[PDB]
Formats: sequence, C-alpha cells, structure tokens
Amino acid sequence: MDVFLMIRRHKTTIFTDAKESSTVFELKRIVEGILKRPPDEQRLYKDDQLLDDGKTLGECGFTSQTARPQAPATVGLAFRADDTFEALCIEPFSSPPELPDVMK
Amino acid sequence: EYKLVVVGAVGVGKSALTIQLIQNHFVDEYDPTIEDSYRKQVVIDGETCLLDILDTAGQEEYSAMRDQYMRTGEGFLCVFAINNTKSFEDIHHYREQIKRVKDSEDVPMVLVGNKSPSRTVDTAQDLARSYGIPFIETSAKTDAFYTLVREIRKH
Amino acid sequence: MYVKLISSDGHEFIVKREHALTSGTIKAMLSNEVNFREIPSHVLSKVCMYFTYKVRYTNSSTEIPEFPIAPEIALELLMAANFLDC
Amino acid sequence: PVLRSVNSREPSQVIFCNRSPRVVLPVWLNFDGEPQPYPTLPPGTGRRIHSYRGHLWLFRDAGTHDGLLVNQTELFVPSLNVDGQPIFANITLPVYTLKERCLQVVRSLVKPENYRRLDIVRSLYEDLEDHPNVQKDLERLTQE
Ligand SMILES: Cc1ncsc1-c1ccc(CNC(=O)[C@@H]2C[C@@H](O)CN2C(=O)[C@@H](NC(=O)CCCCCN2CCCN(c3nccc(-c4noc([C@@]5(C)CCCc6sc(N)c(C#N)c65)n4)n3)[C@@H](C)C2)C(C)(C)C)cc1
Ligand SMILES: Nc1nc2c(ncn2[C@@H]2O[C@H](COP(=O)(O)OP(=O)(O)O)[C@@H](O)[C@H]2O)c(=O)[nH]1
Ligand SMILES: [Mg+2]
Repeated sequence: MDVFLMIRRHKTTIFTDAKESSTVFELKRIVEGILKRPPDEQRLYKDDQLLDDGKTLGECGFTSQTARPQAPATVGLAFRADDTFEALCIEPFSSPPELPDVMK
Repeated sequence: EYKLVVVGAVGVGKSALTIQLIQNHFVDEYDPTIEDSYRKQVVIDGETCLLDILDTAGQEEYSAMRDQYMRTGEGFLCVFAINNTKSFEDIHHYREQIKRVKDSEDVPMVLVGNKSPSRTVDTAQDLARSYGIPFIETSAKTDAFYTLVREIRKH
Repeated sequence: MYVKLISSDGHEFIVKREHALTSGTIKAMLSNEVNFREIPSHVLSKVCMYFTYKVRYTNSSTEIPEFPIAPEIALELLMAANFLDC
Repeated sequence: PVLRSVNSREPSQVIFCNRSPRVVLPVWLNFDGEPQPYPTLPPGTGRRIHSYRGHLWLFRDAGTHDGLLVNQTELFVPSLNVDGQPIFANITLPVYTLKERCLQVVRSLVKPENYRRLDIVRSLYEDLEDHPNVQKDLERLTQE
C-alpha cells in the first residue's frame, strides 16, 4: 500500500510515492536519485523525531490514511555539511489572504 | 382528518374491508371496478376523528395525476390474501411504488393477510418484519386498521 | 522523469514529469524547469497535490475520495487551475 | 429520443450503493427520455431497488447536481439478472478537473448573487454561473 509523501528541505519540497513497507533507507536512495546526495548525507525526520534507516515507513507513522495522494505526509530532510549535519529547517509556504467577506 | 389509502391486487378485499369499517356490513359481491372516499366520524383511542379512507380500484396507470393522488394518502394498507399467491407477489411492487410517490423509504404502512382453507402462504410474518411494518391477519368474513393507524401517529 | 515547478515566492517543487503533464499550460511550456510568478507556494503545493490525485484515481474501478479544498484557498486555486488548464 | 428507458415491464432487481461522500439523487430517464428524479441516498447507503430491463439511470449530487459515475460510466442500464441475483450499481465520485472542483467549492461558499462581487476575471464569473444541470449532459451525451 502506497504512502504519498512530501520530502522537504529549505525551499525544496519533493512529491513522491513510496510503499508502506519501504524502508527509510530506501527512501534516502530515492532522494539521492533526485538531489544527488548520498544516504549517509541525508537525515530524514517525521515532524522532529528522527527516523532510523531500518524502520519502515509504516513503523515511522506514514500510513495509507496519513499519507494520502490528496493530503500527503511531510517527511523532513536535512543534509550533511561536512562533519556535522545541519539542523532540520523547513521553510513554510506563504500564508493565504484574509477570507473575503462574501465568502464568510 | 386522517387520510388512509387501502391498496392491493384485484380480489384481495380492499373494496370489501372498507365496508366493514364504514358500513359494518359485508357485501359478498361488490363491483371491483370503482374507487370512492369513505369519510368517517369515529373516536380513535380518544381523539377527534374523520377518516378519508380511499378504496383503490381500477387499472394501473403510472401518470402524473394518479401519482399525486395516492401521494396524499397519509397511510396505506397493502392488502394481500392467502388464497392466492400472485397476490403475495404483487405486494412488493405496490410497497415500492408507495415509496416512489411518497419520496421516502419510510411510509406509514401495514401488510395484511386476508381470507383466513387453501393457505398458499403461511404466516410471511418474516417479510413484514423486514418491511418494518405490522400484520393484522384480517378476516372480512369474520378487521383492524387501527393496527395501521399507529404508525401514522408515530410519524 | 522529474520536473521543478517554482512558486512566485521561491519555493521549488519537484514533481514527476508525467504528473505535471496533467497541466495543459505546463504541457506546452515544456516544449527542464518552470517558474510561475503569480502563484504563491501554498497554491502550487496544492496544485502539485492534485497532480498526484488525478494520476492515482483516474481510471479507478472503486470509490475515489474527494479532493479537499479549504475555504481560504479556493479563489486562488480556481484562477490557478484556469491558468493551468487542469 | 435516443437516451431513454425501453418500456419492457420485465423486472430487474438492482442495488444502488452510494460509495460517494455526497447525497446521491438517482435520476431515471423515462420512456420519452425525460430525466425523472427518485428518492435520494445518503453517503454510505445501499438500497435494493426495483427497476426493469432496459431502463436508463444517471446519478447526481442531490444538492448541487454535480455529476457522479455509476460502475465507472455515466449511465446505468441493468444487465440481465442471472438466477434472481441483484445487479450492483456502485455510485462513485468522478475525478473532477481541478478547475471544476474549485468551481464546486466556490459555489459552495458563496451565494449566487455575490459571484460578481468576487475579485476574479469575468470568464470565471461565467464559469461559476454555468452550473451543472442534468439536461445539458444528456444532450452532450446523446451526441456521442
Ligand atoms: C427507495 C429508493 N431509494 C432510492 S431510489 C428508490 C426507489 C424507490 C422506488 C422505486 C420503485 N420502482 C420504480 O419506480 C421503477 C424504477 C424505474 O425503473 C421505473 N419504475 C417503475 O416502476 C415504472 N414501471 C415500469 O416501468 C413497469 C411497471 C410494470 C408493472 C406491471 N404490473 C402489471 C399489472 C399487475 N400489477 C398491478 N396491477 C394492478 C395495480 C397495480 C398497482 N401498482 O401500484 C398501484 C398503486 C395504486 C399502489 C399505491 C401506490 C401507487 S402510485 C400509482 N400510480 C399506483 C397505481 N396504479 C399505485 N397499483 N399493479 C403490477 C403488480 C404489475 C414506472 C415509473 C412506470 C412506475 C425505485 C427506486
Ligand atoms: N373468504 C373470504 N372471502 C372474502 C373476504 N373478504 C372478501 N371476500 C370475498 O373476496 C372477494 C373480494 O371482493 P372485493 O372486496 O370487491 O375485492 P377488491 O375489489 O379487490 O377489494 C369478494 O368475492 C368477497 O366476497 C374474507 O375475509 N374472506
Ligand atoms: Mg371494488
């Protein structure tokens, strides 16, 4: 069963799909295909809890009803600046306008 | 004023069963071809009452006029008998057409088995339960529409 | 395989190419990376979610779920969907 | 009228099942092809309904007449009932286009009077005003 995710770092957000049985390690390989940075250089987080490679998406929390196509689950990503890994920093999206009078 | 609408196959006894309530006197041969409204002035469980029982009759006609007529039926008695079984096979069609005209699945209603020797259909008491409706095992020869009048009140 | 749609406000969204071809305006503009200048991140993120929904549920046999759109973003997504022919 | 039920009088038992989050209005296309409305079904509800061989049915959102799919197609005509077993009609949401879904939600929040009070390009005002009605689809459908 697929989980639909948004892997996010700074102002880079990736829309990909993965199997609930996929390992977190395997997820880092998919990012390596796109951002060309190795798994040893990636740290994946769910909210701010860090994920372990051998755990599977399911076990981390990503599940069919939490990771739906139309409402995917956010997976945080932090890259490795040489010896130490940067802090997870995901920059948010822009806020929307005040709901117009006619609509409320 | 409470409008009731009795309904069935030709031969069930709607035309007769009305006579026992309105006239308390059986008509063994009645013309199965004409429908009239029998207004009544009867106390029911202590209330002001004026029934408007329709004795349905005629050939089926799926028309605008006739649908809106039976849609005014505040409640129906779907009469079937035990001599015949074709009767018990038309009973579903009538029930369902009442839901179409009344725009709802839930309509005050009552299955009724009549003429209780042949016994083609044993007491389907079970069917009525799925219909979610009562049963009076009526015998015009020897008659409760009050059975049905409850449902309508509950409504 | 993958393309980068970039919001007005700098956000970069890497969605599959097949998914972004759900958009007519993107289908032509890719004839790679695109830059939309009147679409804020929160509208394009939402648009990229629709790409995923249409591709997964198009030609399904059983129940599809509703595409949720909040009241706050409704007006902006309509215009963006008009501009992007999807 | 080519799209119309054939008056066959042969009973066919069908099951309407609302696998949609909307209230489904079953619409029956009558002997002269005119859309005739039937009792609504709440979301998640399945009812055993009694139709006839050859009848045509279409399914829409009772409130806004938005279009729904039945067994993944737009029109339902009960197939042969085999040994008295029900024929299943699975009413589902269609994959609306992003634009049409946004029109469905904006019509949702806003009265029709104030569509012109919205800061949108005029084309969108005409789009938001062009609601879906069953009869237009029939003609479209009839051509194909
Ligand atoms: C719950 C729900 N949730 C979501 S949808 C839904 C729902 C709810 C209900 C239904 C019910 N199904 C239908 O509506 C289906 C669906 C569609 O395919 C068309 N259609 C139909 O039935 C349509 N018929 C047909 O094409 C062919 C019908 C052929 C029947 C043949 N006949 C032949 C002769 C024997 N018999 C027979 N002899 C004598 C009297 C009757 C009779 N019968 O009634 C009635 C009464 C008076 C009973 C009180 C209420 C009404 S009102 C009135 N107008 C009535 C009338 N005269 C009646 N007297 N009968 C019948 C037993 C059998 C039509 C639109 C023309 C009526 C469908 C969906
Ligand atoms: N055995 C028996 N016959 C009945 C009973 N009620 C009516 N009948 C007869 O069955 C027929 C029904 O006639 P009628 O009421 O006009 O039928 P309708 O027009 O279909 O209601 C008549 O011949 C009646 O004499 C009953 O309770 N028992
Ligand atoms: Mg009579």
